[PDB]
Amino acid sequence: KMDYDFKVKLSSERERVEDLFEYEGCKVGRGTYGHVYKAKRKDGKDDKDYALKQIEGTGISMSACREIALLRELKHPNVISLQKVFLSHADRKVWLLFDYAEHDLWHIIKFHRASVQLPRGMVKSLLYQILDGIHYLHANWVLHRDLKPANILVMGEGPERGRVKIADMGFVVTFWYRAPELLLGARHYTKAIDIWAIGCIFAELLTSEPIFHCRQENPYHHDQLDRIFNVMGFPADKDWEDIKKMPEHSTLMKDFRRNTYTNCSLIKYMEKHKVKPDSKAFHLLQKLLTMDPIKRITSEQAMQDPYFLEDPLPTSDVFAGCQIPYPKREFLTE
Amino acid sequence: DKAMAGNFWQSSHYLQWILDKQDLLKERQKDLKFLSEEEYWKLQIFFTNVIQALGEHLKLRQQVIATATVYFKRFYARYSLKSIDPVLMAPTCVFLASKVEEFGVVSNTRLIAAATSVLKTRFSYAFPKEFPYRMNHILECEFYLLELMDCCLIVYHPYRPLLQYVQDMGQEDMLLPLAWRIVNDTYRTDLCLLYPPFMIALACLHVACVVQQKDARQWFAELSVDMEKILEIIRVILKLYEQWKNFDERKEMATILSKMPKPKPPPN
Ligand SMILES: Cc1ccc(-n2nc(C(C)(C)C)cc2NC(=O)NCCCCCO)cc1
Repeated sequence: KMDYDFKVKLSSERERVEDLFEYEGCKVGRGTYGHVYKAKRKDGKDDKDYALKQIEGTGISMSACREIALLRELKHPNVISLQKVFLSHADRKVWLLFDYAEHDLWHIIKFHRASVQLPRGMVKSLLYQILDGIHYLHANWVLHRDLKPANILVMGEGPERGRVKIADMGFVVTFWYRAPELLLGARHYTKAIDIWAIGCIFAELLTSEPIFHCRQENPYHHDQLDRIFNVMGFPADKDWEDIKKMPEHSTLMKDFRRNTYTNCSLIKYMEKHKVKPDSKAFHLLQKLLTMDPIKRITSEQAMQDPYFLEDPLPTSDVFAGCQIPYPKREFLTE
Repeated sequence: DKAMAGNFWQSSHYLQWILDKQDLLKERQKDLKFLSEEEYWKLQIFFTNVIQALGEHLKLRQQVIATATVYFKRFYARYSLKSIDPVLMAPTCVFLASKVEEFGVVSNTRLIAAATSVLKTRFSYAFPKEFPYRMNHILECEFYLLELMDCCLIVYHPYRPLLQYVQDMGQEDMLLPLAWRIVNDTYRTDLCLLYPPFMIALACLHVACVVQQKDARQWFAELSVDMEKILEIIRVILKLYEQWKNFDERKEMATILSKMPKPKPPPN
């Protein structure tokens, strides 16, 4: 029982995604969260690109509900922004309109790793903007829970050239950005967990390879911990007193010996990749990559590090007026 | 703490869903051809009670029931009662709010049995016929509800600021129980559409102080707030208890529900 004049009125006024946007054969991302298209407006008021996401599933799932709920409230230059929500009544599909970001750190790092490492002005500007976006989210009690290069988008040409946008693209799963407490069975996500991942991204931006890279092997992941201990060393009791309280601590003790990693340290790792241990960059990295989560600095504290007062200062445009050498997004077809 | 806790002043609640009283009353004139002003507020009370009982049967926290109650009000603030049957809208609001507040998806059999079981046992004086809607009607109605609300799902309520104010007073054990029920009672009115949650909280705390005869004049005077707006809210709360006294819900509601404007069906 629904009034007819009400139904037809809304149906008449309702904007359908297919009527407003051109997107057939322009798919740029596919994954666990659904499909992403590069879209143009049919009624040509602008020639700007748009990211158009079709949510995987139908109706209003917990995933759709959570995405809509949050992004409808969030507003920050360094966080990806939702423009419109389209509810298709025919098929019960949910479409989301976002800003189109041409680049991201996954593709940017891969480009430089194919050589020419990343410019140092660019690394500082990237880290500052990432820290700025996460500080805003953490201030609003929003945790990311999956920070990695693929989720750090960067805008291409246009009015926001080179601005970082934090996103959550989904999924091909790696534990390279997962803090040790999660690997030892920590039950809950935390602000600290996000910071560790930012520390991993910063190490990767400096050296071009993932700091805790691991071959493809429950919460306990032995090989991923072994890699962290090869780089960082095995933690002393003094360095992390509450490691005992971790559910997997007894398994850690069964499988590992501290002796094994006696000549391992973050200093020794970063020296091999030509990053000086007395640089302000390294001293910042060390504070992000601290094993004990209560001994990691916060995003606000990281933003105030003297690193960002050293020459050169970070820029809004991460590319700093230089020609963007990185290629545009190729379309998918399946 | 909860997501977006300290963001009310940049929130969609504040920027879009704090309405002007005169626009609310202008849009209401459609329904006032059929119902009187009195009968219209009696319906507001009735459906507030229905959503409370649905929430209790499903064993959801008061925060979820409040969010669902706000969704319902927001809907009929803009549209007529004839547009969608409020017997369908009420359980749809609980279903949606339960997702937003992250308690989960209530199952199909469980939501429909709740609607059915609540109308039969707790509202048979108003509803002789059994709950006629199945889950496909809920899923459809959920799409219409999400559109009108402009996908504004996060809602701030007075319970959080009230709890902070009574802690500052250091009178948590004395005043909180009564002030809490008065905040529940405000959802029988339009106040959540017209005033920010912290202002409603102060007004409820004020009435609790008067009722329990605890002097807080100096505490209230020390606040930097528009005290004239707090008095507006108090008058509505005091008026609400006189409405309550004189309203026999169980004798009147069957006649009032039948006076609601009826949907136009398709031509066929
Ligand atoms: C289920 C779900 C999935 C994703 C999100 N979620 N969460 C965020 C943060 C604000 C936390 C960064 C961004 C998103 N979603 C997205 O960023 N979706 C894709 C944006 C496409 C832009 C391409 O130019 C939220 C909920």
